[PDB]
Amino acid sequence: PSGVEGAAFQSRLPHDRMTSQEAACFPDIISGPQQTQKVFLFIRNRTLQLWLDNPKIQLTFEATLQQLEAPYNSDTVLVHRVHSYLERHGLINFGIYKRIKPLPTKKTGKVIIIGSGVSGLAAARQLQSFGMDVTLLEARDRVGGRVATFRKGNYVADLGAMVVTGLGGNPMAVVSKQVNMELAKIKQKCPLYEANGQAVPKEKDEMVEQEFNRLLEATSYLSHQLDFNVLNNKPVSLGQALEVVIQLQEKHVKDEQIEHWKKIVKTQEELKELLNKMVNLKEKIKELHQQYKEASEVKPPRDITAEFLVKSKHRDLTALCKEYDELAETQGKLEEKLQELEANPPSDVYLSSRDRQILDWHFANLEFANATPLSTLSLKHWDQDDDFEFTGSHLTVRNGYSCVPVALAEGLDIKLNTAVRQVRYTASGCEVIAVNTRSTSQTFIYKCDAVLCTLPLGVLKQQPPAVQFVPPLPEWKTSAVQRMGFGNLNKVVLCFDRVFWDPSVNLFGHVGSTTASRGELFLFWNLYKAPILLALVAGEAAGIMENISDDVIVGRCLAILKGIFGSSAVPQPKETVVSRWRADPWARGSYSYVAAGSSGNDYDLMAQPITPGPSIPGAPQPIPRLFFAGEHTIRNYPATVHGALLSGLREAGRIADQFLGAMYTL
Amino acid sequence: RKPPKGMFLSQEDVEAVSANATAATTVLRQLDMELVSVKRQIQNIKQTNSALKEKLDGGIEPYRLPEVIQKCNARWTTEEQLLAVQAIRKYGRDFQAISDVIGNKSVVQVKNFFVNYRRRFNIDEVLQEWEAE
Repeated sequence: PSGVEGAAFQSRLPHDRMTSQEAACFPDIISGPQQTQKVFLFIRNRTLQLWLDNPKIQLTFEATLQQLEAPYNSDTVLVHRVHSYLERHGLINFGIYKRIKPLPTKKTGKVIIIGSGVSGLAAARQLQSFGMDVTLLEARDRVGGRVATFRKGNYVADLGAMVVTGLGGNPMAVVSKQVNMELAKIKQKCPLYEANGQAVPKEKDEMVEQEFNRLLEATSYLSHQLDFNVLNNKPVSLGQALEVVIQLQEKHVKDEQIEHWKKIVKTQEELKELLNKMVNLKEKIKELHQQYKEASEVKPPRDITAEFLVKSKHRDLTALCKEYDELAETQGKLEEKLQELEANPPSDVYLSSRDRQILDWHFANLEFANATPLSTLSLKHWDQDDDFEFTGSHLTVRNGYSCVPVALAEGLDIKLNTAVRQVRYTASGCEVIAVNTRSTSQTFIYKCDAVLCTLPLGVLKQQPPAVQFVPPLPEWKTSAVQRMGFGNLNKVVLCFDRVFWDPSVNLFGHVGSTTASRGELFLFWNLYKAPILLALVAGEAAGIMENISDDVIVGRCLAILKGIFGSSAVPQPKETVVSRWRADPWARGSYSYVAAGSSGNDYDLMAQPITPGPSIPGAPQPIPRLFFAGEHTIRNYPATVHGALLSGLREAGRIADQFLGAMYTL
Repeated sequence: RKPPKGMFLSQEDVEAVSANATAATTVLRQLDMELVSVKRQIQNIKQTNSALKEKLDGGIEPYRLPEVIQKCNARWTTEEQLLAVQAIRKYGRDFQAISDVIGNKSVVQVKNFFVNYRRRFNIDEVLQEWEAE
């Protein structure tokens, strides 16, 4: 898409229709005549484009109105309303821009932001953008949270997010123009190598892949067309429904085999009945000959009864010879069917042990993308976010994805090594109590108008709580926390002196031996300038490999690599790091997933702020004071960086609306 | 509306595999045993039919009689008439047989005979006598 309409698409907005968000702030226009909607839509799409074309410099209201043309630049409050809306919900002047009007000298309102991962950073920078006072409390000694980048000497590798899932309406597109991210396209070629150490042949590769994708659509069919969604009072999961699909294909194969052979028998038995009728005929013909032979032996001249006997027996014997000839005719057609039926047997198996093992790798890849065992994914909803996929290639961040958090963090008040421990929210404000991670005796207290929590969903899930809410979070929020899924996947970075793989293939697989172990080091990545392989650990393997020393883990890597490339081309790696994300106390997992029994609506619950009760009883309803952002709060883009950042923009919009007023809603 | 092609997912079938924990493993053994049972039945008929097939070794070449090529005639030797009556006694109204017995008579001449010679040979009585069999 291109033009003004392309800016709308690149901002995840329908170019020709008004969103629910805009109906909220412009209920005059969306309820008014169709012509005014078109002006408003043009101003929104125009303004967006101006920001999108050059996101290194703030888009001021004057700049905007100056470059609009009549009839559109005629109404200046419509333009001022649109531009202020966009600035507020972070559709423009978000990220790392140069500001024309430098910052308001004195601020209004104090916000404490728990966590300096990308959602945190992105709100903080927007709230300060809006004239608020922001401090971020971070438990780690670094920013970025789950965007972690290992750096040693000359090696750079991400242990956290490392892929930009396409620039097609991705807000990271804007960020990458603002900060020097060196983005490199990822080539989809992925050759699979079995446990022996040698390539799966191309026919096998296509056969399983197609069966896999067909298997997925079958689960979808079972979901939406057969309402197979609850089994024995428990929600069905993706894994359950893949079993039931595979079982019903194995049952079909037996059913078809059984019907094939039941035609052989029903024909072997027409033949059986036919031969019986012919063995009897030959015996009847044997006797008839002898009778005719004896009648012929009486020499002439005979009386006419004795001539009739020779004539009659001869006729009767020709008749029985017609019959037996008609029957070894029929014996030939049914002998042919038996040969033909026998040569066309149906498929012997549904999948062989070799076929199923490759299938298991395609499942590991699905457990990777969702960081969880397929037995935990909701069958109905696990793919509810797929409608909002970005367009274009996937990319790596060749110089380390941490460059982006670090870039966002400049000019911001960040307390590192500060572990929040208690969040106290009252009708009149909030105090967060944190300790110093190094010596936990030292205790700090932070007073503020509002708390913005970006605590990872895994952290929010701990029992007993790592962070105490005073007063306790309501059941509707704590039940969404239990219902959601927070999964796990880990990486092994291998740092070599020598490029010994295919420099032109970015990723390649290893096929596991068991179902049980389908995720142990099942995928490898060549993304980086320097000689660096990156090995994935997915599925049930993930949570078990964190109990195993780095050497045992690096060992098993070298094993797999030696087999796929020869036992003397694989040297000793110079540097090795093994992530343990479920062990990390500030993560407790890698990212969230739609658990069986959850829906995408739980993600909406996570984003719903918390309003304290009144201090004085019978006092008026207070303001919301506790606000939530982070990857597990944005329904249409969970488990991603871009989703985190969007959630940070979203709360910073809605906090500023609450504490500074929305002058654009009149 | 319909599954991917080749996948076989009927309501009926799905239910019957989810009924209990191993209701899936049960159903898929009641078919392996149903398949071995049919395969052993196929061997049994193959052996039986291999035995009936050796009893017919050589076919009926030894019992075959050569073709009687004889030009059909119109007149009725008394010998031909006597053969006729006696075939009627054996064959009722099967004119093809009677024509085969007499040998040089067309199937119509045979039926024609039934009328001209009928009163003189008591054919009713002959056919009537042949009915009691």
